[PDB]
Amino acid sequence: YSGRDSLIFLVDASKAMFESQSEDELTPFDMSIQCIQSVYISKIISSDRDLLAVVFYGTEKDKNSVNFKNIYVLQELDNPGAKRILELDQFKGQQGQKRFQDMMGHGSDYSLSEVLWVCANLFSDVQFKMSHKRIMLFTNEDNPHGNDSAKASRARTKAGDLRDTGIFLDLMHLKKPGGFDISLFYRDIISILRVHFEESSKLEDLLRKVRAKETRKRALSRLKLKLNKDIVISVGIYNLVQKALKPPPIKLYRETNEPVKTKTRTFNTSTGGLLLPSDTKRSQIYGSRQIILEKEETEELKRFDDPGLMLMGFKPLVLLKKHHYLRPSLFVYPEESLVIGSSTLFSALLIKCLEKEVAALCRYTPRRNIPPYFVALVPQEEELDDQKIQVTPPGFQLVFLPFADDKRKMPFTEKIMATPEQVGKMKAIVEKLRFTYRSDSFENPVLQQHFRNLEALALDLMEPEQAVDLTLPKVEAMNKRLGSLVDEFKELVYPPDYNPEG
Amino acid sequence: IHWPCRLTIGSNLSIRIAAYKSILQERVKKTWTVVDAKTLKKEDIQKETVYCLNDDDETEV
Amino acid sequence: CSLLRLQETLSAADRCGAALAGHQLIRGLGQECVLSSSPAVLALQTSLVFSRDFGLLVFVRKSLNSIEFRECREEILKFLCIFLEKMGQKIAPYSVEIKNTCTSVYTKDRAAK
DNA sequence: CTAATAAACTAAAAACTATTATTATG
DNA sequence: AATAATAGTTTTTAGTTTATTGGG
Repeated sequence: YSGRDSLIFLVDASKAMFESQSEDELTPFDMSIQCIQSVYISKIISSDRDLLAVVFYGTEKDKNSVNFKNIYVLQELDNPGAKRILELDQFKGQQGQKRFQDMMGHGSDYSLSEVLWVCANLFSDVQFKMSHKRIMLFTNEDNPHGNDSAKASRARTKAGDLRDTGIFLDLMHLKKPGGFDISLFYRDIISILRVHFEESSKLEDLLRKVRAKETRKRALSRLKLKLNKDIVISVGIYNLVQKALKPPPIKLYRETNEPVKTKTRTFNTSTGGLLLPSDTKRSQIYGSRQIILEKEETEELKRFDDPGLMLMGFKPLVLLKKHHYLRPSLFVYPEESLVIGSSTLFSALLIKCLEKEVAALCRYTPRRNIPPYFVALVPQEEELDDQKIQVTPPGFQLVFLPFADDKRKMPFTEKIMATPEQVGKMKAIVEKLRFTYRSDSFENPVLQQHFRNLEALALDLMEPEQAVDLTLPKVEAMNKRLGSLVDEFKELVYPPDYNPEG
Repeated sequence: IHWPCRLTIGSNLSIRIAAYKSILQERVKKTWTVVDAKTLKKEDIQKETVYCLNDDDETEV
Repeated sequence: CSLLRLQETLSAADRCGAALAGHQLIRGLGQECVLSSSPAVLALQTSLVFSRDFGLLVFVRKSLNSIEFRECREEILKFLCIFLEKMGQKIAPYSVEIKNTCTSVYTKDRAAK
């Protein structure tokens, strides 16, 4: 396990946040408003476990423990609930910022030392293992505290000490008809050119709601590969891919929203009283006899080998069939806790099986109560991207092998050739329809619709966000890039009067 | 059992198919029927699910 | 007395469901644990009546899986267990009433937790 | 002259951190 | 007067429910 992420949000309450070079573009206040709403939704979808806070300065009315004037905190470090979303959407919109100005202050002097103090205290209040210290300001001018040299000096001293304590502040470029220049009051008070007249600080992705979910460095299972009977290797087995789905129905009372205790009970038909575990026998009536058995030996038949791996041998990869595929491939990483020195061994065996292209066929048992299956181990090497960041981890891609009874029969099919002109026709078709693959561009539109529906009903929207069905081809460009190829291939193969159906 | 269907090519081509599952992990044909231990009968084994509020002495729902 | 005034302060502080409430409640519970553990016979009866009142109060009021009530409830349970270690049969009036109170403690949210 | 079959549906068991009584010493 | 199993969180998951075809 590793610590959490602390995301600190802090916007100015002044006229600069409420104004634009073109008021059609949403003012810095409201722009920060959709940013925080979007990141809240993204965190809810992805990492709805860390803590998020909202605080203001510049507002002439303040509310904080330190009683720093013009420093008003709104929400403590909190997981974003629908309450926070709705209480921030009221001020969302150019009309909402007027409501803000009315019921909330806007425009007054303040010191960066004050906000640094209050945010340091708020971070001091948390009681969780922590890894990320992220503070995201919201302002469209660097000078206002460089104007007061003493204020600038004490603010930068406080910020430097905080970043020594790991408190990591990120600058947000914000639109300003006068500019939001850097290297004037910035690049010397932020830990990490253009006057940043625009507001480009990856705000596009901050508005890009993410429909993703993954756990925080969670170990799946660590096993110990016995070589023959005594020499054992500690291995970490993990996945870079794992099926995701909508959260299961969280049962709750229709009159209290309280999860009703769902307790099941088998009971005697003779009496109605509860059936003890002794009262129940396992039965499978084969033929005319009812074979009576129990659970312990049932799982002792389900289980056959210890949690671990039993090596079978080495074999060139050519000895596997492409249609042979039992269950989706996993990754294996060296583990140096139960068996130390297996990293040198892992590197040696990795290189050696790379040389001879010999896969490691192995009898594999993940845990108890599970049969030992047979798995193919292929060296999955480290692949470095442009920035030399490993996009493919070094280790073994573990591939799983079915059994004889685990393969259904295929009725004999005719292999009737096609003329080379037809082959070239579809070659042209596919070359027109050619593109690259990337799994981050593919999703389940049903799942995306589920997510958007759940949000918009929790967001109380009049209409759900519409999932994009990327699992359907674009018929316009389709027929554009086919043209006469389709019916040409038809007349080459199919009779014009005979459709493939009927 | 095959999959009698039609693969479709965009909006101007479609051909019928008879799909087959070559690799298909075999399952258990019969589950362990929970019979009685006194009469060896599922019929003596009757079960129910009781939705009752987890508080207030398990208020029935 | 001191037992009564702490009973009132903890009867107040649980007005809000929050971490500070649980902190104060469990701190006062520890204070009374080390206080009334002293062998008394005059403050013992005062402790008896305040314990009855506030045990009913926490059973019907804390009564929640929220840790600001759960930790205080379990501290109360530990303190009363170590208290029955030394009280004799003085529970004779409290016997059946607290038996019912405790089994209802279980059948309520404590079953859920 | 009725019939498998994934699929979504539960359970359901196991691995994943993760503190926390516990002698040994006095 | 100290250390050491140790239950409390996620993660699939094998049976279960729907029905939908495929016969009969």
